[PDB]
Amino acid sequence: DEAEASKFVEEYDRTSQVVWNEYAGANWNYNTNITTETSKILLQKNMQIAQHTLKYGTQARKFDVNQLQNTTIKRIIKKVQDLERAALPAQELEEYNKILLDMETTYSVATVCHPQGSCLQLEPDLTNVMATSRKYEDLLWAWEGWRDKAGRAILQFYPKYVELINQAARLNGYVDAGDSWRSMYETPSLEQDLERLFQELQPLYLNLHAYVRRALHRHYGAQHINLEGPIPAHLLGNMWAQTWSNIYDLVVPFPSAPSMDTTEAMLKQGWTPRRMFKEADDFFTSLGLLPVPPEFWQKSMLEKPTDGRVVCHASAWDFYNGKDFRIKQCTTVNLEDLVVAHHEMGHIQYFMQYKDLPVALREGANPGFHEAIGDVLALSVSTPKHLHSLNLLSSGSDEHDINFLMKMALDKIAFIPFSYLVDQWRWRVFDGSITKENYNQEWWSLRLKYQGLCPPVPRTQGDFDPGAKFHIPSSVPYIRYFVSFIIQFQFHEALCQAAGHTGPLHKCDIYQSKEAGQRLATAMKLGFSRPWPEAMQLITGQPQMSASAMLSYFKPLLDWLRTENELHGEKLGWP
Ligand SMILES: *[C@@H]1O[C@H](CO[C@@H]2O[C@@H](C)[C@@H](O)[C@@H](O)[C@@H]2O)[C@@H](O[C@@H]2O[C@H](CO)[C@@H](O[C@@H]3O[C@H](CO)[C@@H](O)[C@H](O)[C@@H]3O)[C@H](O)[C@H]2NC(C)=O)[C@H](O)[C@H]1NC(C)=O
Ligand SMILES: C[C@H](N[C@H](C(=O)O)[C@@H]1CCCN1C(=O)c1ccc(C(=O)O)cc1)C(=O)N1CCC[C@H]1C(=O)O
Ligand SMILES: [Cl-]
Ligand SMILES: [Cl-]
Ligand SMILES: [Zn+2]
Repeated sequence: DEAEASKFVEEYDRTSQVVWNEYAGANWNYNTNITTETSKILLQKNMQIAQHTLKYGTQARKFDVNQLQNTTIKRIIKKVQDLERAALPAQELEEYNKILLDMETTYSVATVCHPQGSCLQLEPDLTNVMATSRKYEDLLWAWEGWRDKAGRAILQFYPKYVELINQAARLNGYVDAGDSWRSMYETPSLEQDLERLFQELQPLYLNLHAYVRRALHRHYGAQHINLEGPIPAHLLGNMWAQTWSNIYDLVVPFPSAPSMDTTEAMLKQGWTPRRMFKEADDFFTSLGLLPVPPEFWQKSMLEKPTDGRVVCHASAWDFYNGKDFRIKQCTTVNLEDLVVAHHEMGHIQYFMQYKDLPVALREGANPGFHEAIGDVLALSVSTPKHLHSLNLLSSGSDEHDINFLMKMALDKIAFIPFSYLVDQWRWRVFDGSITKENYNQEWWSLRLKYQGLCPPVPRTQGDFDPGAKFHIPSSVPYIRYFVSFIIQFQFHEALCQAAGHTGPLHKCDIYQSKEAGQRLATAMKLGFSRPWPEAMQLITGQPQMSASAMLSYFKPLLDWLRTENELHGEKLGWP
């Protein structure tokens, strides 16, 4: 009756755990040891997973979900009927598995070489060049070189990947793969919701862009910077211009205020990756949240290992037995990686909070929620006060404040258009409005229209700049990070009120608030069990996504930018 459904979900649950546990293992062993062997064993455990999905997913398809009374079991069964790639016929499944492997690998082993000099990798070499060099020509060398070797090299596999991920979405009942992705939020009004959210951030973003443009004009000179045109995409301190905080020192509002490079100070005081994660764990436990188990310290890879190996992109790992969780990060000892550690630590925290739900229901209330936990804590960590107490700053005034808000704005506000544009591009690739004759040009339309950037070198057929960003070859959806950046402010705003904080939201530090831990924990325990507005409502007292907490956090900076931009006559925007 209803009792065959009960028995099925029970059985899918027990067998999931085993097969997922074995595949997590092999997937780890390869990400920390790119070989042809580990390559194999994984392409192997991929088959086993696929066959477990096909068999439970076939059975789930046989139940009429209409007729189910139990809401939890309805929801599990509905989700298991989505086989994903396992829906592909054997040949294409094999081809698709090969393509993704080849895209990841290509991206991860790319190097940019000086002629008769030596060869730079993405992490940490090209990252450091992008972060610290202040020579137009050196930045251009790294920016173009990366697109030339990672970008172009992905172009050969993308149309084939597109057809396969589309085929699988069709055979699971969606129209294309972007439709499939959008459905993880169960929110039919999503595109307009995000559009509305994006439009509310424009005044802050335009104001920051104009102010930074003026600062680059001053450093790199009038012949290199059009004061009414887009910013050249290689001057923002980051490979993708997706965060700008590495150029903080070109744009300091109040340089007469005392300041310490945090990065400078961590190095002096002999901080290690271990310390960075220990600090993050301490922040989690200060709120009454879970510590990572002892196993996590034994088993994680928290630095690039030394013995000539690895996938360096930071990621968090659930191994699906509720005891083994891990992080794999090639940590640099800087502020940027300290934030990243917090980010990954929040994914770990979610894994532990939801470890007792059925597996099908082990996900964020929405993917945006999974992305926001670590970030919320890190907004507290980043406060001057908190950093003072870490012995990483000297630490008052209106001046110090604006400076601080400007550091934050170079991370949070600048990323808003970036994080928005990625899936706008991919959605259009998936639904077939953009073709391989068009990939790059349409990537540039979006970079220009949302971010107000231009390529420093004309692009030519043969370029595929999207493949130069990790999530594109690895096929990881990106809109999550846009949702994250909005909702992390809302959460931060709510946790500050729970914690008894008063006055300006950007002074809040929720370290050691047990009230704040409780809101988060009950939200995270829900997993993917309830529509996400219910978790929003638990954390924040209402159920909608809203820009107003972000706007209100940055409100002093927006007043400052307007006054400053107006003094100088800035024309906000670009043509
Ligand atoms: C609809 O069915 C759900 C899910 O049922 C659970 O999974 C099924 C496949 C069956 O195997 C059931 O045996 C199993 O209960 C019901 O949800 C579950 O409700 C119970 C309360 O009976 C929750 O249990 C709690 O568990 C903790 C420790 O784990 C205890 O401290 C609590 O005191 C309590 O016993 C259980 O967590 C919950 N399961 C999930 C995953 O949500 C659900 O109640 C049912 N709806 C109704 C009212 O019919
Ligand atoms: C470095 C951060 N890395 C990602 C990430 O952590 O999101 C990595 C790679 C892809 C996802 N990821 C996870 O570790 C992760 C693991 C599991 C889950 C889940 O189980 O639900 C979700 C994510 C990132 O890319 N970021 C972080 C912020 C901005 C974005 C970027 O750098 O472009
Ligand atoms: Cl680009
Ligand atoms: Cl997403
Ligand atoms: Zn993440």
